[PDB]
Amino acid sequence: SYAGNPQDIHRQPGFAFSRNGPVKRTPITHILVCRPKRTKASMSEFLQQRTYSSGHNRLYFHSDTCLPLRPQE
Amino acid sequence: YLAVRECDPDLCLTCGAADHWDSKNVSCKNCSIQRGSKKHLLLAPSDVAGWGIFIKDP
Amino acid sequence: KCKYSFKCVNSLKEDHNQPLFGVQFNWHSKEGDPLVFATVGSNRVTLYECHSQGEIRLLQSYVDADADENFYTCAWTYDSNTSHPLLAVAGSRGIIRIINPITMQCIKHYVGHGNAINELKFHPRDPNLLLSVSKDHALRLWNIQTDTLVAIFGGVEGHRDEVLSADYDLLGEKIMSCGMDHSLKLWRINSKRMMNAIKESYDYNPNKTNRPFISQKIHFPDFSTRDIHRNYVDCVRWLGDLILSKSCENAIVCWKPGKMEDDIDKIKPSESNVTILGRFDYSQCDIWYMRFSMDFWQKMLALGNQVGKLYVWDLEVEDPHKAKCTTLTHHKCGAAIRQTSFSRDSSILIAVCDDASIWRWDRLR
Amino acid sequence: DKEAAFDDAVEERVINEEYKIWKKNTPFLYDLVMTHALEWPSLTAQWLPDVTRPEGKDFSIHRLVLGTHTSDEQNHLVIASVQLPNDDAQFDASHYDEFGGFGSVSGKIEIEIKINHEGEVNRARYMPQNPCIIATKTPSSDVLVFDYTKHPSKPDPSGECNPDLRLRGHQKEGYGLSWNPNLSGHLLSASDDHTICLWDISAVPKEGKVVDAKTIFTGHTAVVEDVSWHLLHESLFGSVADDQKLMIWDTRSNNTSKPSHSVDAHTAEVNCLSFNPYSEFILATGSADKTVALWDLRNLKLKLHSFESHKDEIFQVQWSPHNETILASSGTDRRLNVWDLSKIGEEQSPEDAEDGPPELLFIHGGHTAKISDFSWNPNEPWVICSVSEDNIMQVWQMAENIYND
Ligand SMILES: [Zn+2]
Repeated sequence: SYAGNPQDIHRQPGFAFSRNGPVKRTPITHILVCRPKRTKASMSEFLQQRTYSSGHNRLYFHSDTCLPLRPQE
Repeated sequence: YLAVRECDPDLCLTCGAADHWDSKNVSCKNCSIQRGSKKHLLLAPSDVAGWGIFIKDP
Repeated sequence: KCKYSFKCVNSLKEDHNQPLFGVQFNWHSKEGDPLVFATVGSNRVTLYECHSQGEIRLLQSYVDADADENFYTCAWTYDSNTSHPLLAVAGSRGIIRIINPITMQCIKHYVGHGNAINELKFHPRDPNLLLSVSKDHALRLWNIQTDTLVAIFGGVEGHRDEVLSADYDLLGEKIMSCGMDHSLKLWRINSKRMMNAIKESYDYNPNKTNRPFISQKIHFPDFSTRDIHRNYVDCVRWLGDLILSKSCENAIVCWKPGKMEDDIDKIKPSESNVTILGRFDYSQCDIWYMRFSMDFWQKMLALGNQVGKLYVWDLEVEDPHKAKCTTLTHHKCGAAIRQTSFSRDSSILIAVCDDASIWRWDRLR
Repeated sequence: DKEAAFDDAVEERVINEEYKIWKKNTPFLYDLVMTHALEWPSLTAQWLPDVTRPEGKDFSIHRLVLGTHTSDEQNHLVIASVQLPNDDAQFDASHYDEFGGFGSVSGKIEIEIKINHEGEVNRARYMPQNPCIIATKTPSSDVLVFDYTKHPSKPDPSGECNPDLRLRGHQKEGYGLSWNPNLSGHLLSASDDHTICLWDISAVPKEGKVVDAKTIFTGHTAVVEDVSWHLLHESLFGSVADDQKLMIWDTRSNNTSKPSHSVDAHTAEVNCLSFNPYSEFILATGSADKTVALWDLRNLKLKLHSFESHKDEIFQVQWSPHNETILASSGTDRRLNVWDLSKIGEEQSPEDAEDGPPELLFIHGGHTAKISDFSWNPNEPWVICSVSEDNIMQVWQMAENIYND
């Protein structure tokens, strides 16, 4: 899915992902490739990930309704 | 704590259940729910199913 | 007995061959401009433009088959500063899209409803206010100009169940709302708080303020009733100062809130007695989620039937409606009509079927 | 037009799909995959030389200077701290969670000092000699110099923090900045007003809020986009502008209008310039002609193997200091291409020719928007910090398996 700012996912048509200007977001860090083993070729390979993440990496919502909660809010 | 109870403000006096009513969390840690102070929570689509509550602070 | 006579002129069919729910005319078109009407159904919405001499032509067609989308409502409106007609469609995912046929592109999308939108109406004095009744046990008012939620009608004592449909008063001061909770609860927009909220939304700017727009949750309705409808109510109108709500009892009851002599605008919130005045009766009309639209001049009220028949009513003669009026039948009417629409001038009427097969009629005039 | 908007939408969709494809080739091409999404969008990157590997904690204390490029919400200047798996990487170690080789939980990307800024943060170039001071570029006519030690952390809900050192020498918005590793101080900035300005810095006066420009280099007709010094010799530096000339200017030449090196080196706009300390002669430069060409100081008129791999304007180039014949470039084509010299001008198999020029060795395609900045890590061999306009900071190490035997 979209790998950029989740805020632009629910934006109104004509402005979503339009790249008009900078968009604020929540801090997040991602780690998925720890260290390659640098092993050799194996037939059994032809025949888990456990990624590491931190912070807020999504868009939140208000409690009263389904209005998307901005990071500034 | 043995009786699984809070601290009555009129009985547990020096413990901290009565002093500084209009302030932040008191010294006694067995009075947070009585004061109504809790941690901020958020709402977002859950990574498992539906909505989920994500806490802002550790 | 009536003094009207409509005749079938032309008809067509859609490509997707799926049931069509919402169909409304363009009442906002003045004289000279030929009549143009829209229809919905499945994931592909279609327009139409039928000329005289019994000729119907297709103008435009759209499709939204990217996902498992659906459409129910086809409310018509217009843009004041732009002066092109707009069509409102929503359902399934609950996204409300304002299609602009002139530019052939969507103008805005509205999300926030907990389920599919069931009905849509537009406010008469200000054409930018949309009455959206969502299925998440609530009703909402949308301001199209600012794309903000003006008020969330429902709460502590509001909309225990899903609101199937809602209407407007003749002058746009009082708002009715039927629902699936067998309730005809009503939310006035006449309070000073309603005016304050409307003005604030008119002069609101989401960019300027960091805090979200402070919607007015009207938890307590100004007037509610249960005894009128034994079952759920799916249609409602405002015959002047009376109420013409309709439910699955194959009848549109014409009643008035409170007692007989009390003024409607001075009815106390604690009133708990209602009186029935009129009731228009037909048969074979027991299906759910079907709407009726009366003529602008209020002399004509029409409600589609599931068998295939049509009914017109007289609502201006002395005393409430009586007698039997007349019925309109088409040669190729086999499906279920879910909505009917008149024109601003009482000369053109088009009925939609359960296959997006519009049947346009024409009065002798 | 509507067709143009539809084409842009399709292009964005294809960019997203290509990025999703690229994400899968993380382990087979990289040693580490660390991408952090800064809250305030990043416009620059750097690598602080601080390191600390205590006993019982195999990680190394690595600090990186992030950025802040949102419109206006209490503009800040973020400085964080990161770790490294070290020799004992311990990918699983039957206990990875922190991991068995470094910090993989809690303060992975924790922010140390957040000094409030006034405007936008274009560059975050620090002084390697004295890593305490960090310089910043803003849309205003003045530069900002901060200090993550003296300034308190945990910013209050306020703004317009005084940096106590503002370098006001420019006129319009600036986009260039570079410090001198050889001599402490000596920061130069290339701005949009057809010129590049340099400040003495170094022993700046205490609480020197008002700082004038020590020198201004106005010799390029068109807008400049980068200004980088020479690692081997601190007496000269290169000025690159939209005018088709990757000019190199020698300091103390008593000529602020005519650059010492006036070779055009291109026929289109140029927006990047850098050299290599191990390979002093090697000097990659970026351009709009998509023909970033290596040049030699001894022989600049002759054209060496122009790396025919770019597809747009190039704004940031940098060669790897640790290695000998490794160079790299990045620009508006959101690709970080790493050059190579051993395969330049040599025979290759048809598959190698189909893959591209033999001299081009590595290309990094982990960006969605225009690449803002990229830099190698002085401590780690291959770790590179590259940032884009989508508020994404990427820390990764190019695999050394290709340089085996
Ligand atoms: Zn106690």
